[PDB]
Amino acid sequence: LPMVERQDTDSCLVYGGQQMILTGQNFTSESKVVFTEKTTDGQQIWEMEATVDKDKSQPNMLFVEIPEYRNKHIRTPVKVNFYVINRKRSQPQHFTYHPV
Amino acid sequence: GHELPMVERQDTDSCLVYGGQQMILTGQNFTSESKVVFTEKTTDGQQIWEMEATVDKDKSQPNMLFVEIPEYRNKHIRTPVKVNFYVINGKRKRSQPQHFTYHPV
Repeated sequence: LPMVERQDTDSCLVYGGQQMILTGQNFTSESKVVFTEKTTDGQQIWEMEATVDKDKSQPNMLFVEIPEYRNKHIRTPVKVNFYVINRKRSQPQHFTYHPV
Repeated sequence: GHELPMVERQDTDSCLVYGGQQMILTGQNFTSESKVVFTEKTTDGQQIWEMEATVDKDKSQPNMLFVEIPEYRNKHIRTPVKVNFYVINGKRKRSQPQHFTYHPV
C-alpha cells in the first residue's frame, strides 16, 4: 500500500503550480496523486489529479505539482486532502490553500 | 473492514483543557466499534498520555464520528499543549495521527 511519511509543503496560494515532495514507501512508476475535498457530512465537492514527475520519482519519493484550487476567489484558507494511489490508496494527507 | 480507518477532516482543532465539547470527524471506514484515542508524546516521540474519547454511537456513520473531546490530563497548564488523536478499528488498524491543541484556562 502506498504510505506517505512526510511532505515538504503544507500550503500554498490558490493558484497552485509549485512542487511538493512526498517521502514514504511503496510508490511506483504508476503512482498517482489526487487532491480531494469533502464537506463535514462527507460529500466530496472537489477532486483533481496532480501531475507527477515520473522521471524524478522513486519508490520513496514523489515529485508532485500542486493543483490549482477549485475556487481561486476564496477569501479565507481552505483545508483539503490528497492521496497517493497505486484504488489501492494511502491514508489522506492534509494541505491548505490560501487566498491571493 | 480491511482498509484502515481514515480521517479527512475534523471540525475542531483546539479547545480549552476542560474538554467535553463535541468534535466531528469526517472520513472513511468507520464502524460501530471504531474507537478514538487521544495521545501526547515527548519531543523524541514517545507516548506519555493516552485517553479514549467517548464516541456517540447513536450518531455514527461510516464516514462520520461524533466524539466527546477528553479533558486534558492537567488543567493547570499555562501554555498550549499539542496532542494527537487517532481512530482505531479492532486491535491494530489505526488512522495516522491527527493534530489537536489544548489551551489553558
